[PDB]
Amino acid sequence: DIRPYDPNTQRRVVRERLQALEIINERFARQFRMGLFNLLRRSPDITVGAIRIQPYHEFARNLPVPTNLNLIHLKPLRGTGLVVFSPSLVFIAVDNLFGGDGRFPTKVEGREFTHTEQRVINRMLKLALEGYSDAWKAINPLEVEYVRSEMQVKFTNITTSPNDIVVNTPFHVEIGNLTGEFNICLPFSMIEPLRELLVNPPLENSRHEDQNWRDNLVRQVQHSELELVANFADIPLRLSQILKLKPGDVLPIEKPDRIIAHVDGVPVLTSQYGTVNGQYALRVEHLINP
Amino acid sequence: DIRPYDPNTQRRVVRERLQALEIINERFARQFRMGLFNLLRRSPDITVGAIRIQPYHEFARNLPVPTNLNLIHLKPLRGTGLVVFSPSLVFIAVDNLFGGDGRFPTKVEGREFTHTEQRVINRMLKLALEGYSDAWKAINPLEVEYVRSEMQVKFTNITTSPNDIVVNTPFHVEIGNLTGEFNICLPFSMIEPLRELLVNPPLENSRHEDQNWRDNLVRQVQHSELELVANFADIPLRLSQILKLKPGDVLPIEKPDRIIAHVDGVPVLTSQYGTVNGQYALRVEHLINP
Amino acid sequence: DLIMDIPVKLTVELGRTRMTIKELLRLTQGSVVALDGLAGEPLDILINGYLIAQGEVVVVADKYGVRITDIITPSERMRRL
Amino acid sequence: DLIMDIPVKLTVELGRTRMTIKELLRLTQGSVVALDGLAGEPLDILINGYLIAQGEVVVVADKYGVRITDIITPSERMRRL
Amino acid sequence: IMDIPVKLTVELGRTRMTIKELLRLTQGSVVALDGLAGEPLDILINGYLIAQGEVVVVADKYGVRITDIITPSERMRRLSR
Amino acid sequence: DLIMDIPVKLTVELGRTRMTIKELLRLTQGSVVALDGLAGEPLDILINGYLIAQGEVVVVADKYGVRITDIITPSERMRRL
Amino acid sequence: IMDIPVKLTVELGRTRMTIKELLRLTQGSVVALDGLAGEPLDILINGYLIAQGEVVVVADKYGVRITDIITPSERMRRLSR
Amino acid sequence: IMDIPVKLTVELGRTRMTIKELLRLTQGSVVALDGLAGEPLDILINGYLIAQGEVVVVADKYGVRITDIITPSERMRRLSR
Amino acid sequence: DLIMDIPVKLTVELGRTRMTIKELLRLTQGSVVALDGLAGEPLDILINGYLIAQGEVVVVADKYGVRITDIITPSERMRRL
Repeated sequence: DIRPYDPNTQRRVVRERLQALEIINERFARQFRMGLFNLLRRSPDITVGAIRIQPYHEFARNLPVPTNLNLIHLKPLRGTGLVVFSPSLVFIAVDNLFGGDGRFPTKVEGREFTHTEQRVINRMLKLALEGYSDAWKAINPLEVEYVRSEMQVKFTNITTSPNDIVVNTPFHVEIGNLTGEFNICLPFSMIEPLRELLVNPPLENSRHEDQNWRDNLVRQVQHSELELVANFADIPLRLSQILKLKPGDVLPIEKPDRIIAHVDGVPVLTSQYGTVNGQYALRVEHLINP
Repeated sequence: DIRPYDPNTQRRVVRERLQALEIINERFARQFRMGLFNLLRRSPDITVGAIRIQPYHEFARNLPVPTNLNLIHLKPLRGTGLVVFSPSLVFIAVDNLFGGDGRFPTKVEGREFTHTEQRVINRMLKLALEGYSDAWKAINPLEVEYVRSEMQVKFTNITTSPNDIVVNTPFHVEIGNLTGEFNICLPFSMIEPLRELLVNPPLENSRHEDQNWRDNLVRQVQHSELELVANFADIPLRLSQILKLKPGDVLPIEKPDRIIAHVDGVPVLTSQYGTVNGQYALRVEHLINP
Repeated sequence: DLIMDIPVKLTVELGRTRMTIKELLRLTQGSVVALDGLAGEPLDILINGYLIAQGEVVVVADKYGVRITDIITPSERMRRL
Repeated sequence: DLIMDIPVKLTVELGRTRMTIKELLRLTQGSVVALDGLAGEPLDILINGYLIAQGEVVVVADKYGVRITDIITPSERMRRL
Repeated sequence: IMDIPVKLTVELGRTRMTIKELLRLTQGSVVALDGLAGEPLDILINGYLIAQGEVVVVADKYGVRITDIITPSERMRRLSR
Repeated sequence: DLIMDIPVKLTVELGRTRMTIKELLRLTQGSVVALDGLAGEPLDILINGYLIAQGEVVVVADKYGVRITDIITPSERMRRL
Repeated sequence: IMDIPVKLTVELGRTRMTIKELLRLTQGSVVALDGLAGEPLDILINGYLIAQGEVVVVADKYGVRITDIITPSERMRRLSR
Repeated sequence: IMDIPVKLTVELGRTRMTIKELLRLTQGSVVALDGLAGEPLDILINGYLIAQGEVVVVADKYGVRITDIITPSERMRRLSR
Repeated sequence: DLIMDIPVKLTVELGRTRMTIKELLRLTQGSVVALDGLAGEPLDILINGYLIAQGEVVVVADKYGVRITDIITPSERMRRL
């Protein structure tokens, strides 16, 4: 295991299992299936693949070129998500929409999406966004807003760095004999505030029950003692002075007008020092509060 | 019996016999039978199986997929219950309802319930909930409200943890030659407040008789003495000090302004200490009351 | 051997009394309840609820402290059993 | 001295973690927090909050217990502070 | 409100026993705790029990999924034992 | 050898106390909290959180300074452990 | 109103007898109680009788199903014997 | 507002260790830092950590692309370790 | 003297740069700044801001560390100021 570290070795091992994200994915898959039936007048089946928590560069490197990349806003979460519509999926959708029964072999040679193809993309993207919002509303209500569309992964740059860890969710859609894929790409920073909710789903009766749980939590943790350490003074010395140091030595010190009370190094309050009852006491002037 | 304990060994041995739950099950079975006769225009017979007090994960692991899982609210009890409608039962109900005489073999391959099938599910679920409320009203009146329906056990997660102990009640319904099953799943936490009532049914003349019993109970137990121990002071020492301790040693102690009066360790009141009649006495300032 | 430190909790009991639920619930503000311990009788000392000694409150330089009148014996423990 | 019949409190700790106020509050129903100790480590046998022994978990006729493997040495007492 | 860290601990069970068996302890000595196998372990904050939760192993690491927060009645029921 | 200079940070602690979250959040302006250190008891001196000495505040020509009452020992370190 | 624990006990029957047979007692000596076989056993709270109930065995454990709460007349009838 | 230069530095990680291994250090001695491989390195201004950012090599030169600016909570979390 | 159990802080600096307020403020999200040290140069091992060793970077079971190649000499200490 003794190997020289080198840059660009993004050995980012962040392993989790977002059961709530999986359940939202399944609900959105059903909503998208019914929406696709409504639009295409044909019944698809959507298979939700495994969630890939992978670096953004690795996710993008596997994306076929060209492809539909739709930037979306996950309000109020800070940041933007992506919807990936594959060329095969868009081809099949347009073929079904414009009179083609789809029996013809799918010929994807690689080309940009025309304005009519863009309108089709807009339509099923709107349906997907509505279905995803509906799926999420069960856990946390969010507002999804379309931003714009791109053909190249370089156009998007969804993360600050390509090595940023991102969540991808694939869906394989089958209609008759025609297969396609579409993906949902959300940066891990989107879900980091809600990581606790996404890991475990095991709550269904929680609207005021969450408030009751939180109130019980605070009122029960309010009976836990702490370790107040008040650093009276601070002298900088050298190790030679420490080694030669002997009892009876007086160490000069700047006069501490304010004593900082901290716990485990965490500053808690600012106070003045004094003596009462024969013991050292602190009269608090200001608690440490940003 | 000397074996190393390992996690996920949910050897939860909580054995009881809820006779009142059994009687409610029988009454609800009769009500559901008459309701099924009213709806299907055919006479079913419903057999109430043994009550399985089993872990939620074990209960769910035996549930066929897909199946109808109906979340219900047992107001005012905190938590939610479940009604399990089997695919065979729903198939038979729809077949009888929509022209099929049911003579055809039941072909359950595994598929989701359509909107019409959902409406049929809603109807017999409404009948079941009404019959269950009627059955329970004889013991405890409660309000049952439909929440939603699900196809997968992962959709529901009825308990906080899969190892949570839950109550299941199966019912085998036969109509002619067609057999089906449906289950009632209530978390043990739902019935824990009413465990005493559910264990034994042996009371029928109890509306004001219960109040009379409780009044007699309190007015009688009011003649029982207790063990008041007032901890005057509290000194922390070490075992070396205890071993070396000798008579005449004086132990420093913080001055107790308030003396706590407790029984079996359980604080009863806060008081001041003094002397009257030549005996130690306590003048009570506040009883221990949350 | 290795048990020389073993942080222990020593408590002293002020007194005990025989009293029932009626008067117990009928305690009010300022009400005084007496204890079986005579004034001046050295109080008991208990560790985890068991006899360890008998000690008396003494004035020690404005600091009240318990002075151990005697250490328990198995005989006295059986007598008070 | 053999003042030695005293009862004492014994506890077993599965694990410990340092974890702060905000994510305390963020902990909700069914929330799981990982412990610092690796699975399979001997647990800590405390006496009134004082450690003397280490040992793994075991079940003895559905009853919890620990198999102690190290009890006495203060040589590592300074690391665990 | 405050951003202080606290040392959480998880306690497997309790044990009330006199130091007879304590001095008789050795490697291999069987000890039984108050808690039977199956009940939630106790979540304590700076040594203050606040919760009960079930033990799980995740990524070969000990963890506890908090099942419920305790109530004063159950708390003191535990204490008075 | 080469470690003769090694800029070190020495801190002295005024006192410690046992106090909980309720009163902690209930601290207000001008409120006084006492510490376990008696007035006149020499304060502790710590380096990176470990014992290094005990020193007392002394008046040195209008300049208050800490005079080292004694240097720590492993024995006293174990005792205060 | 109060959450105090109490020691509830069940009494099989009474026996009024002089210490003749008491000193004559030995392993195998037959003793007869006041209560005949069949009547409810007595439910006492802290040694104070409150009710009567019939004895059952559940899970190879003794239990009593409380049949009725006593009245002062029946109480005093029992006492005057 | 001001046009002052500052010595910005990038820190790979932290290490809390006593001088045991320091005096035992030699060419080839293995040392482990607090930070695991992968997390952003720390951007400090005149020794004041203000940011976190990831390391790249550009034109055979070390560089850091700043990923984020730190927050007081994360700052204090890092400090209290 | 062997007062030597003291813990000390060890840091590793990947690189340094001198750069002013305007470029500071102009740095934005994802901005990358090149370091003065060329890639492959031994990093600086500091103790409380004091340099004694130089060494290259290495990863030891996903953990950061440095392979030290030069530690002790003050002969170049004049140039690095």
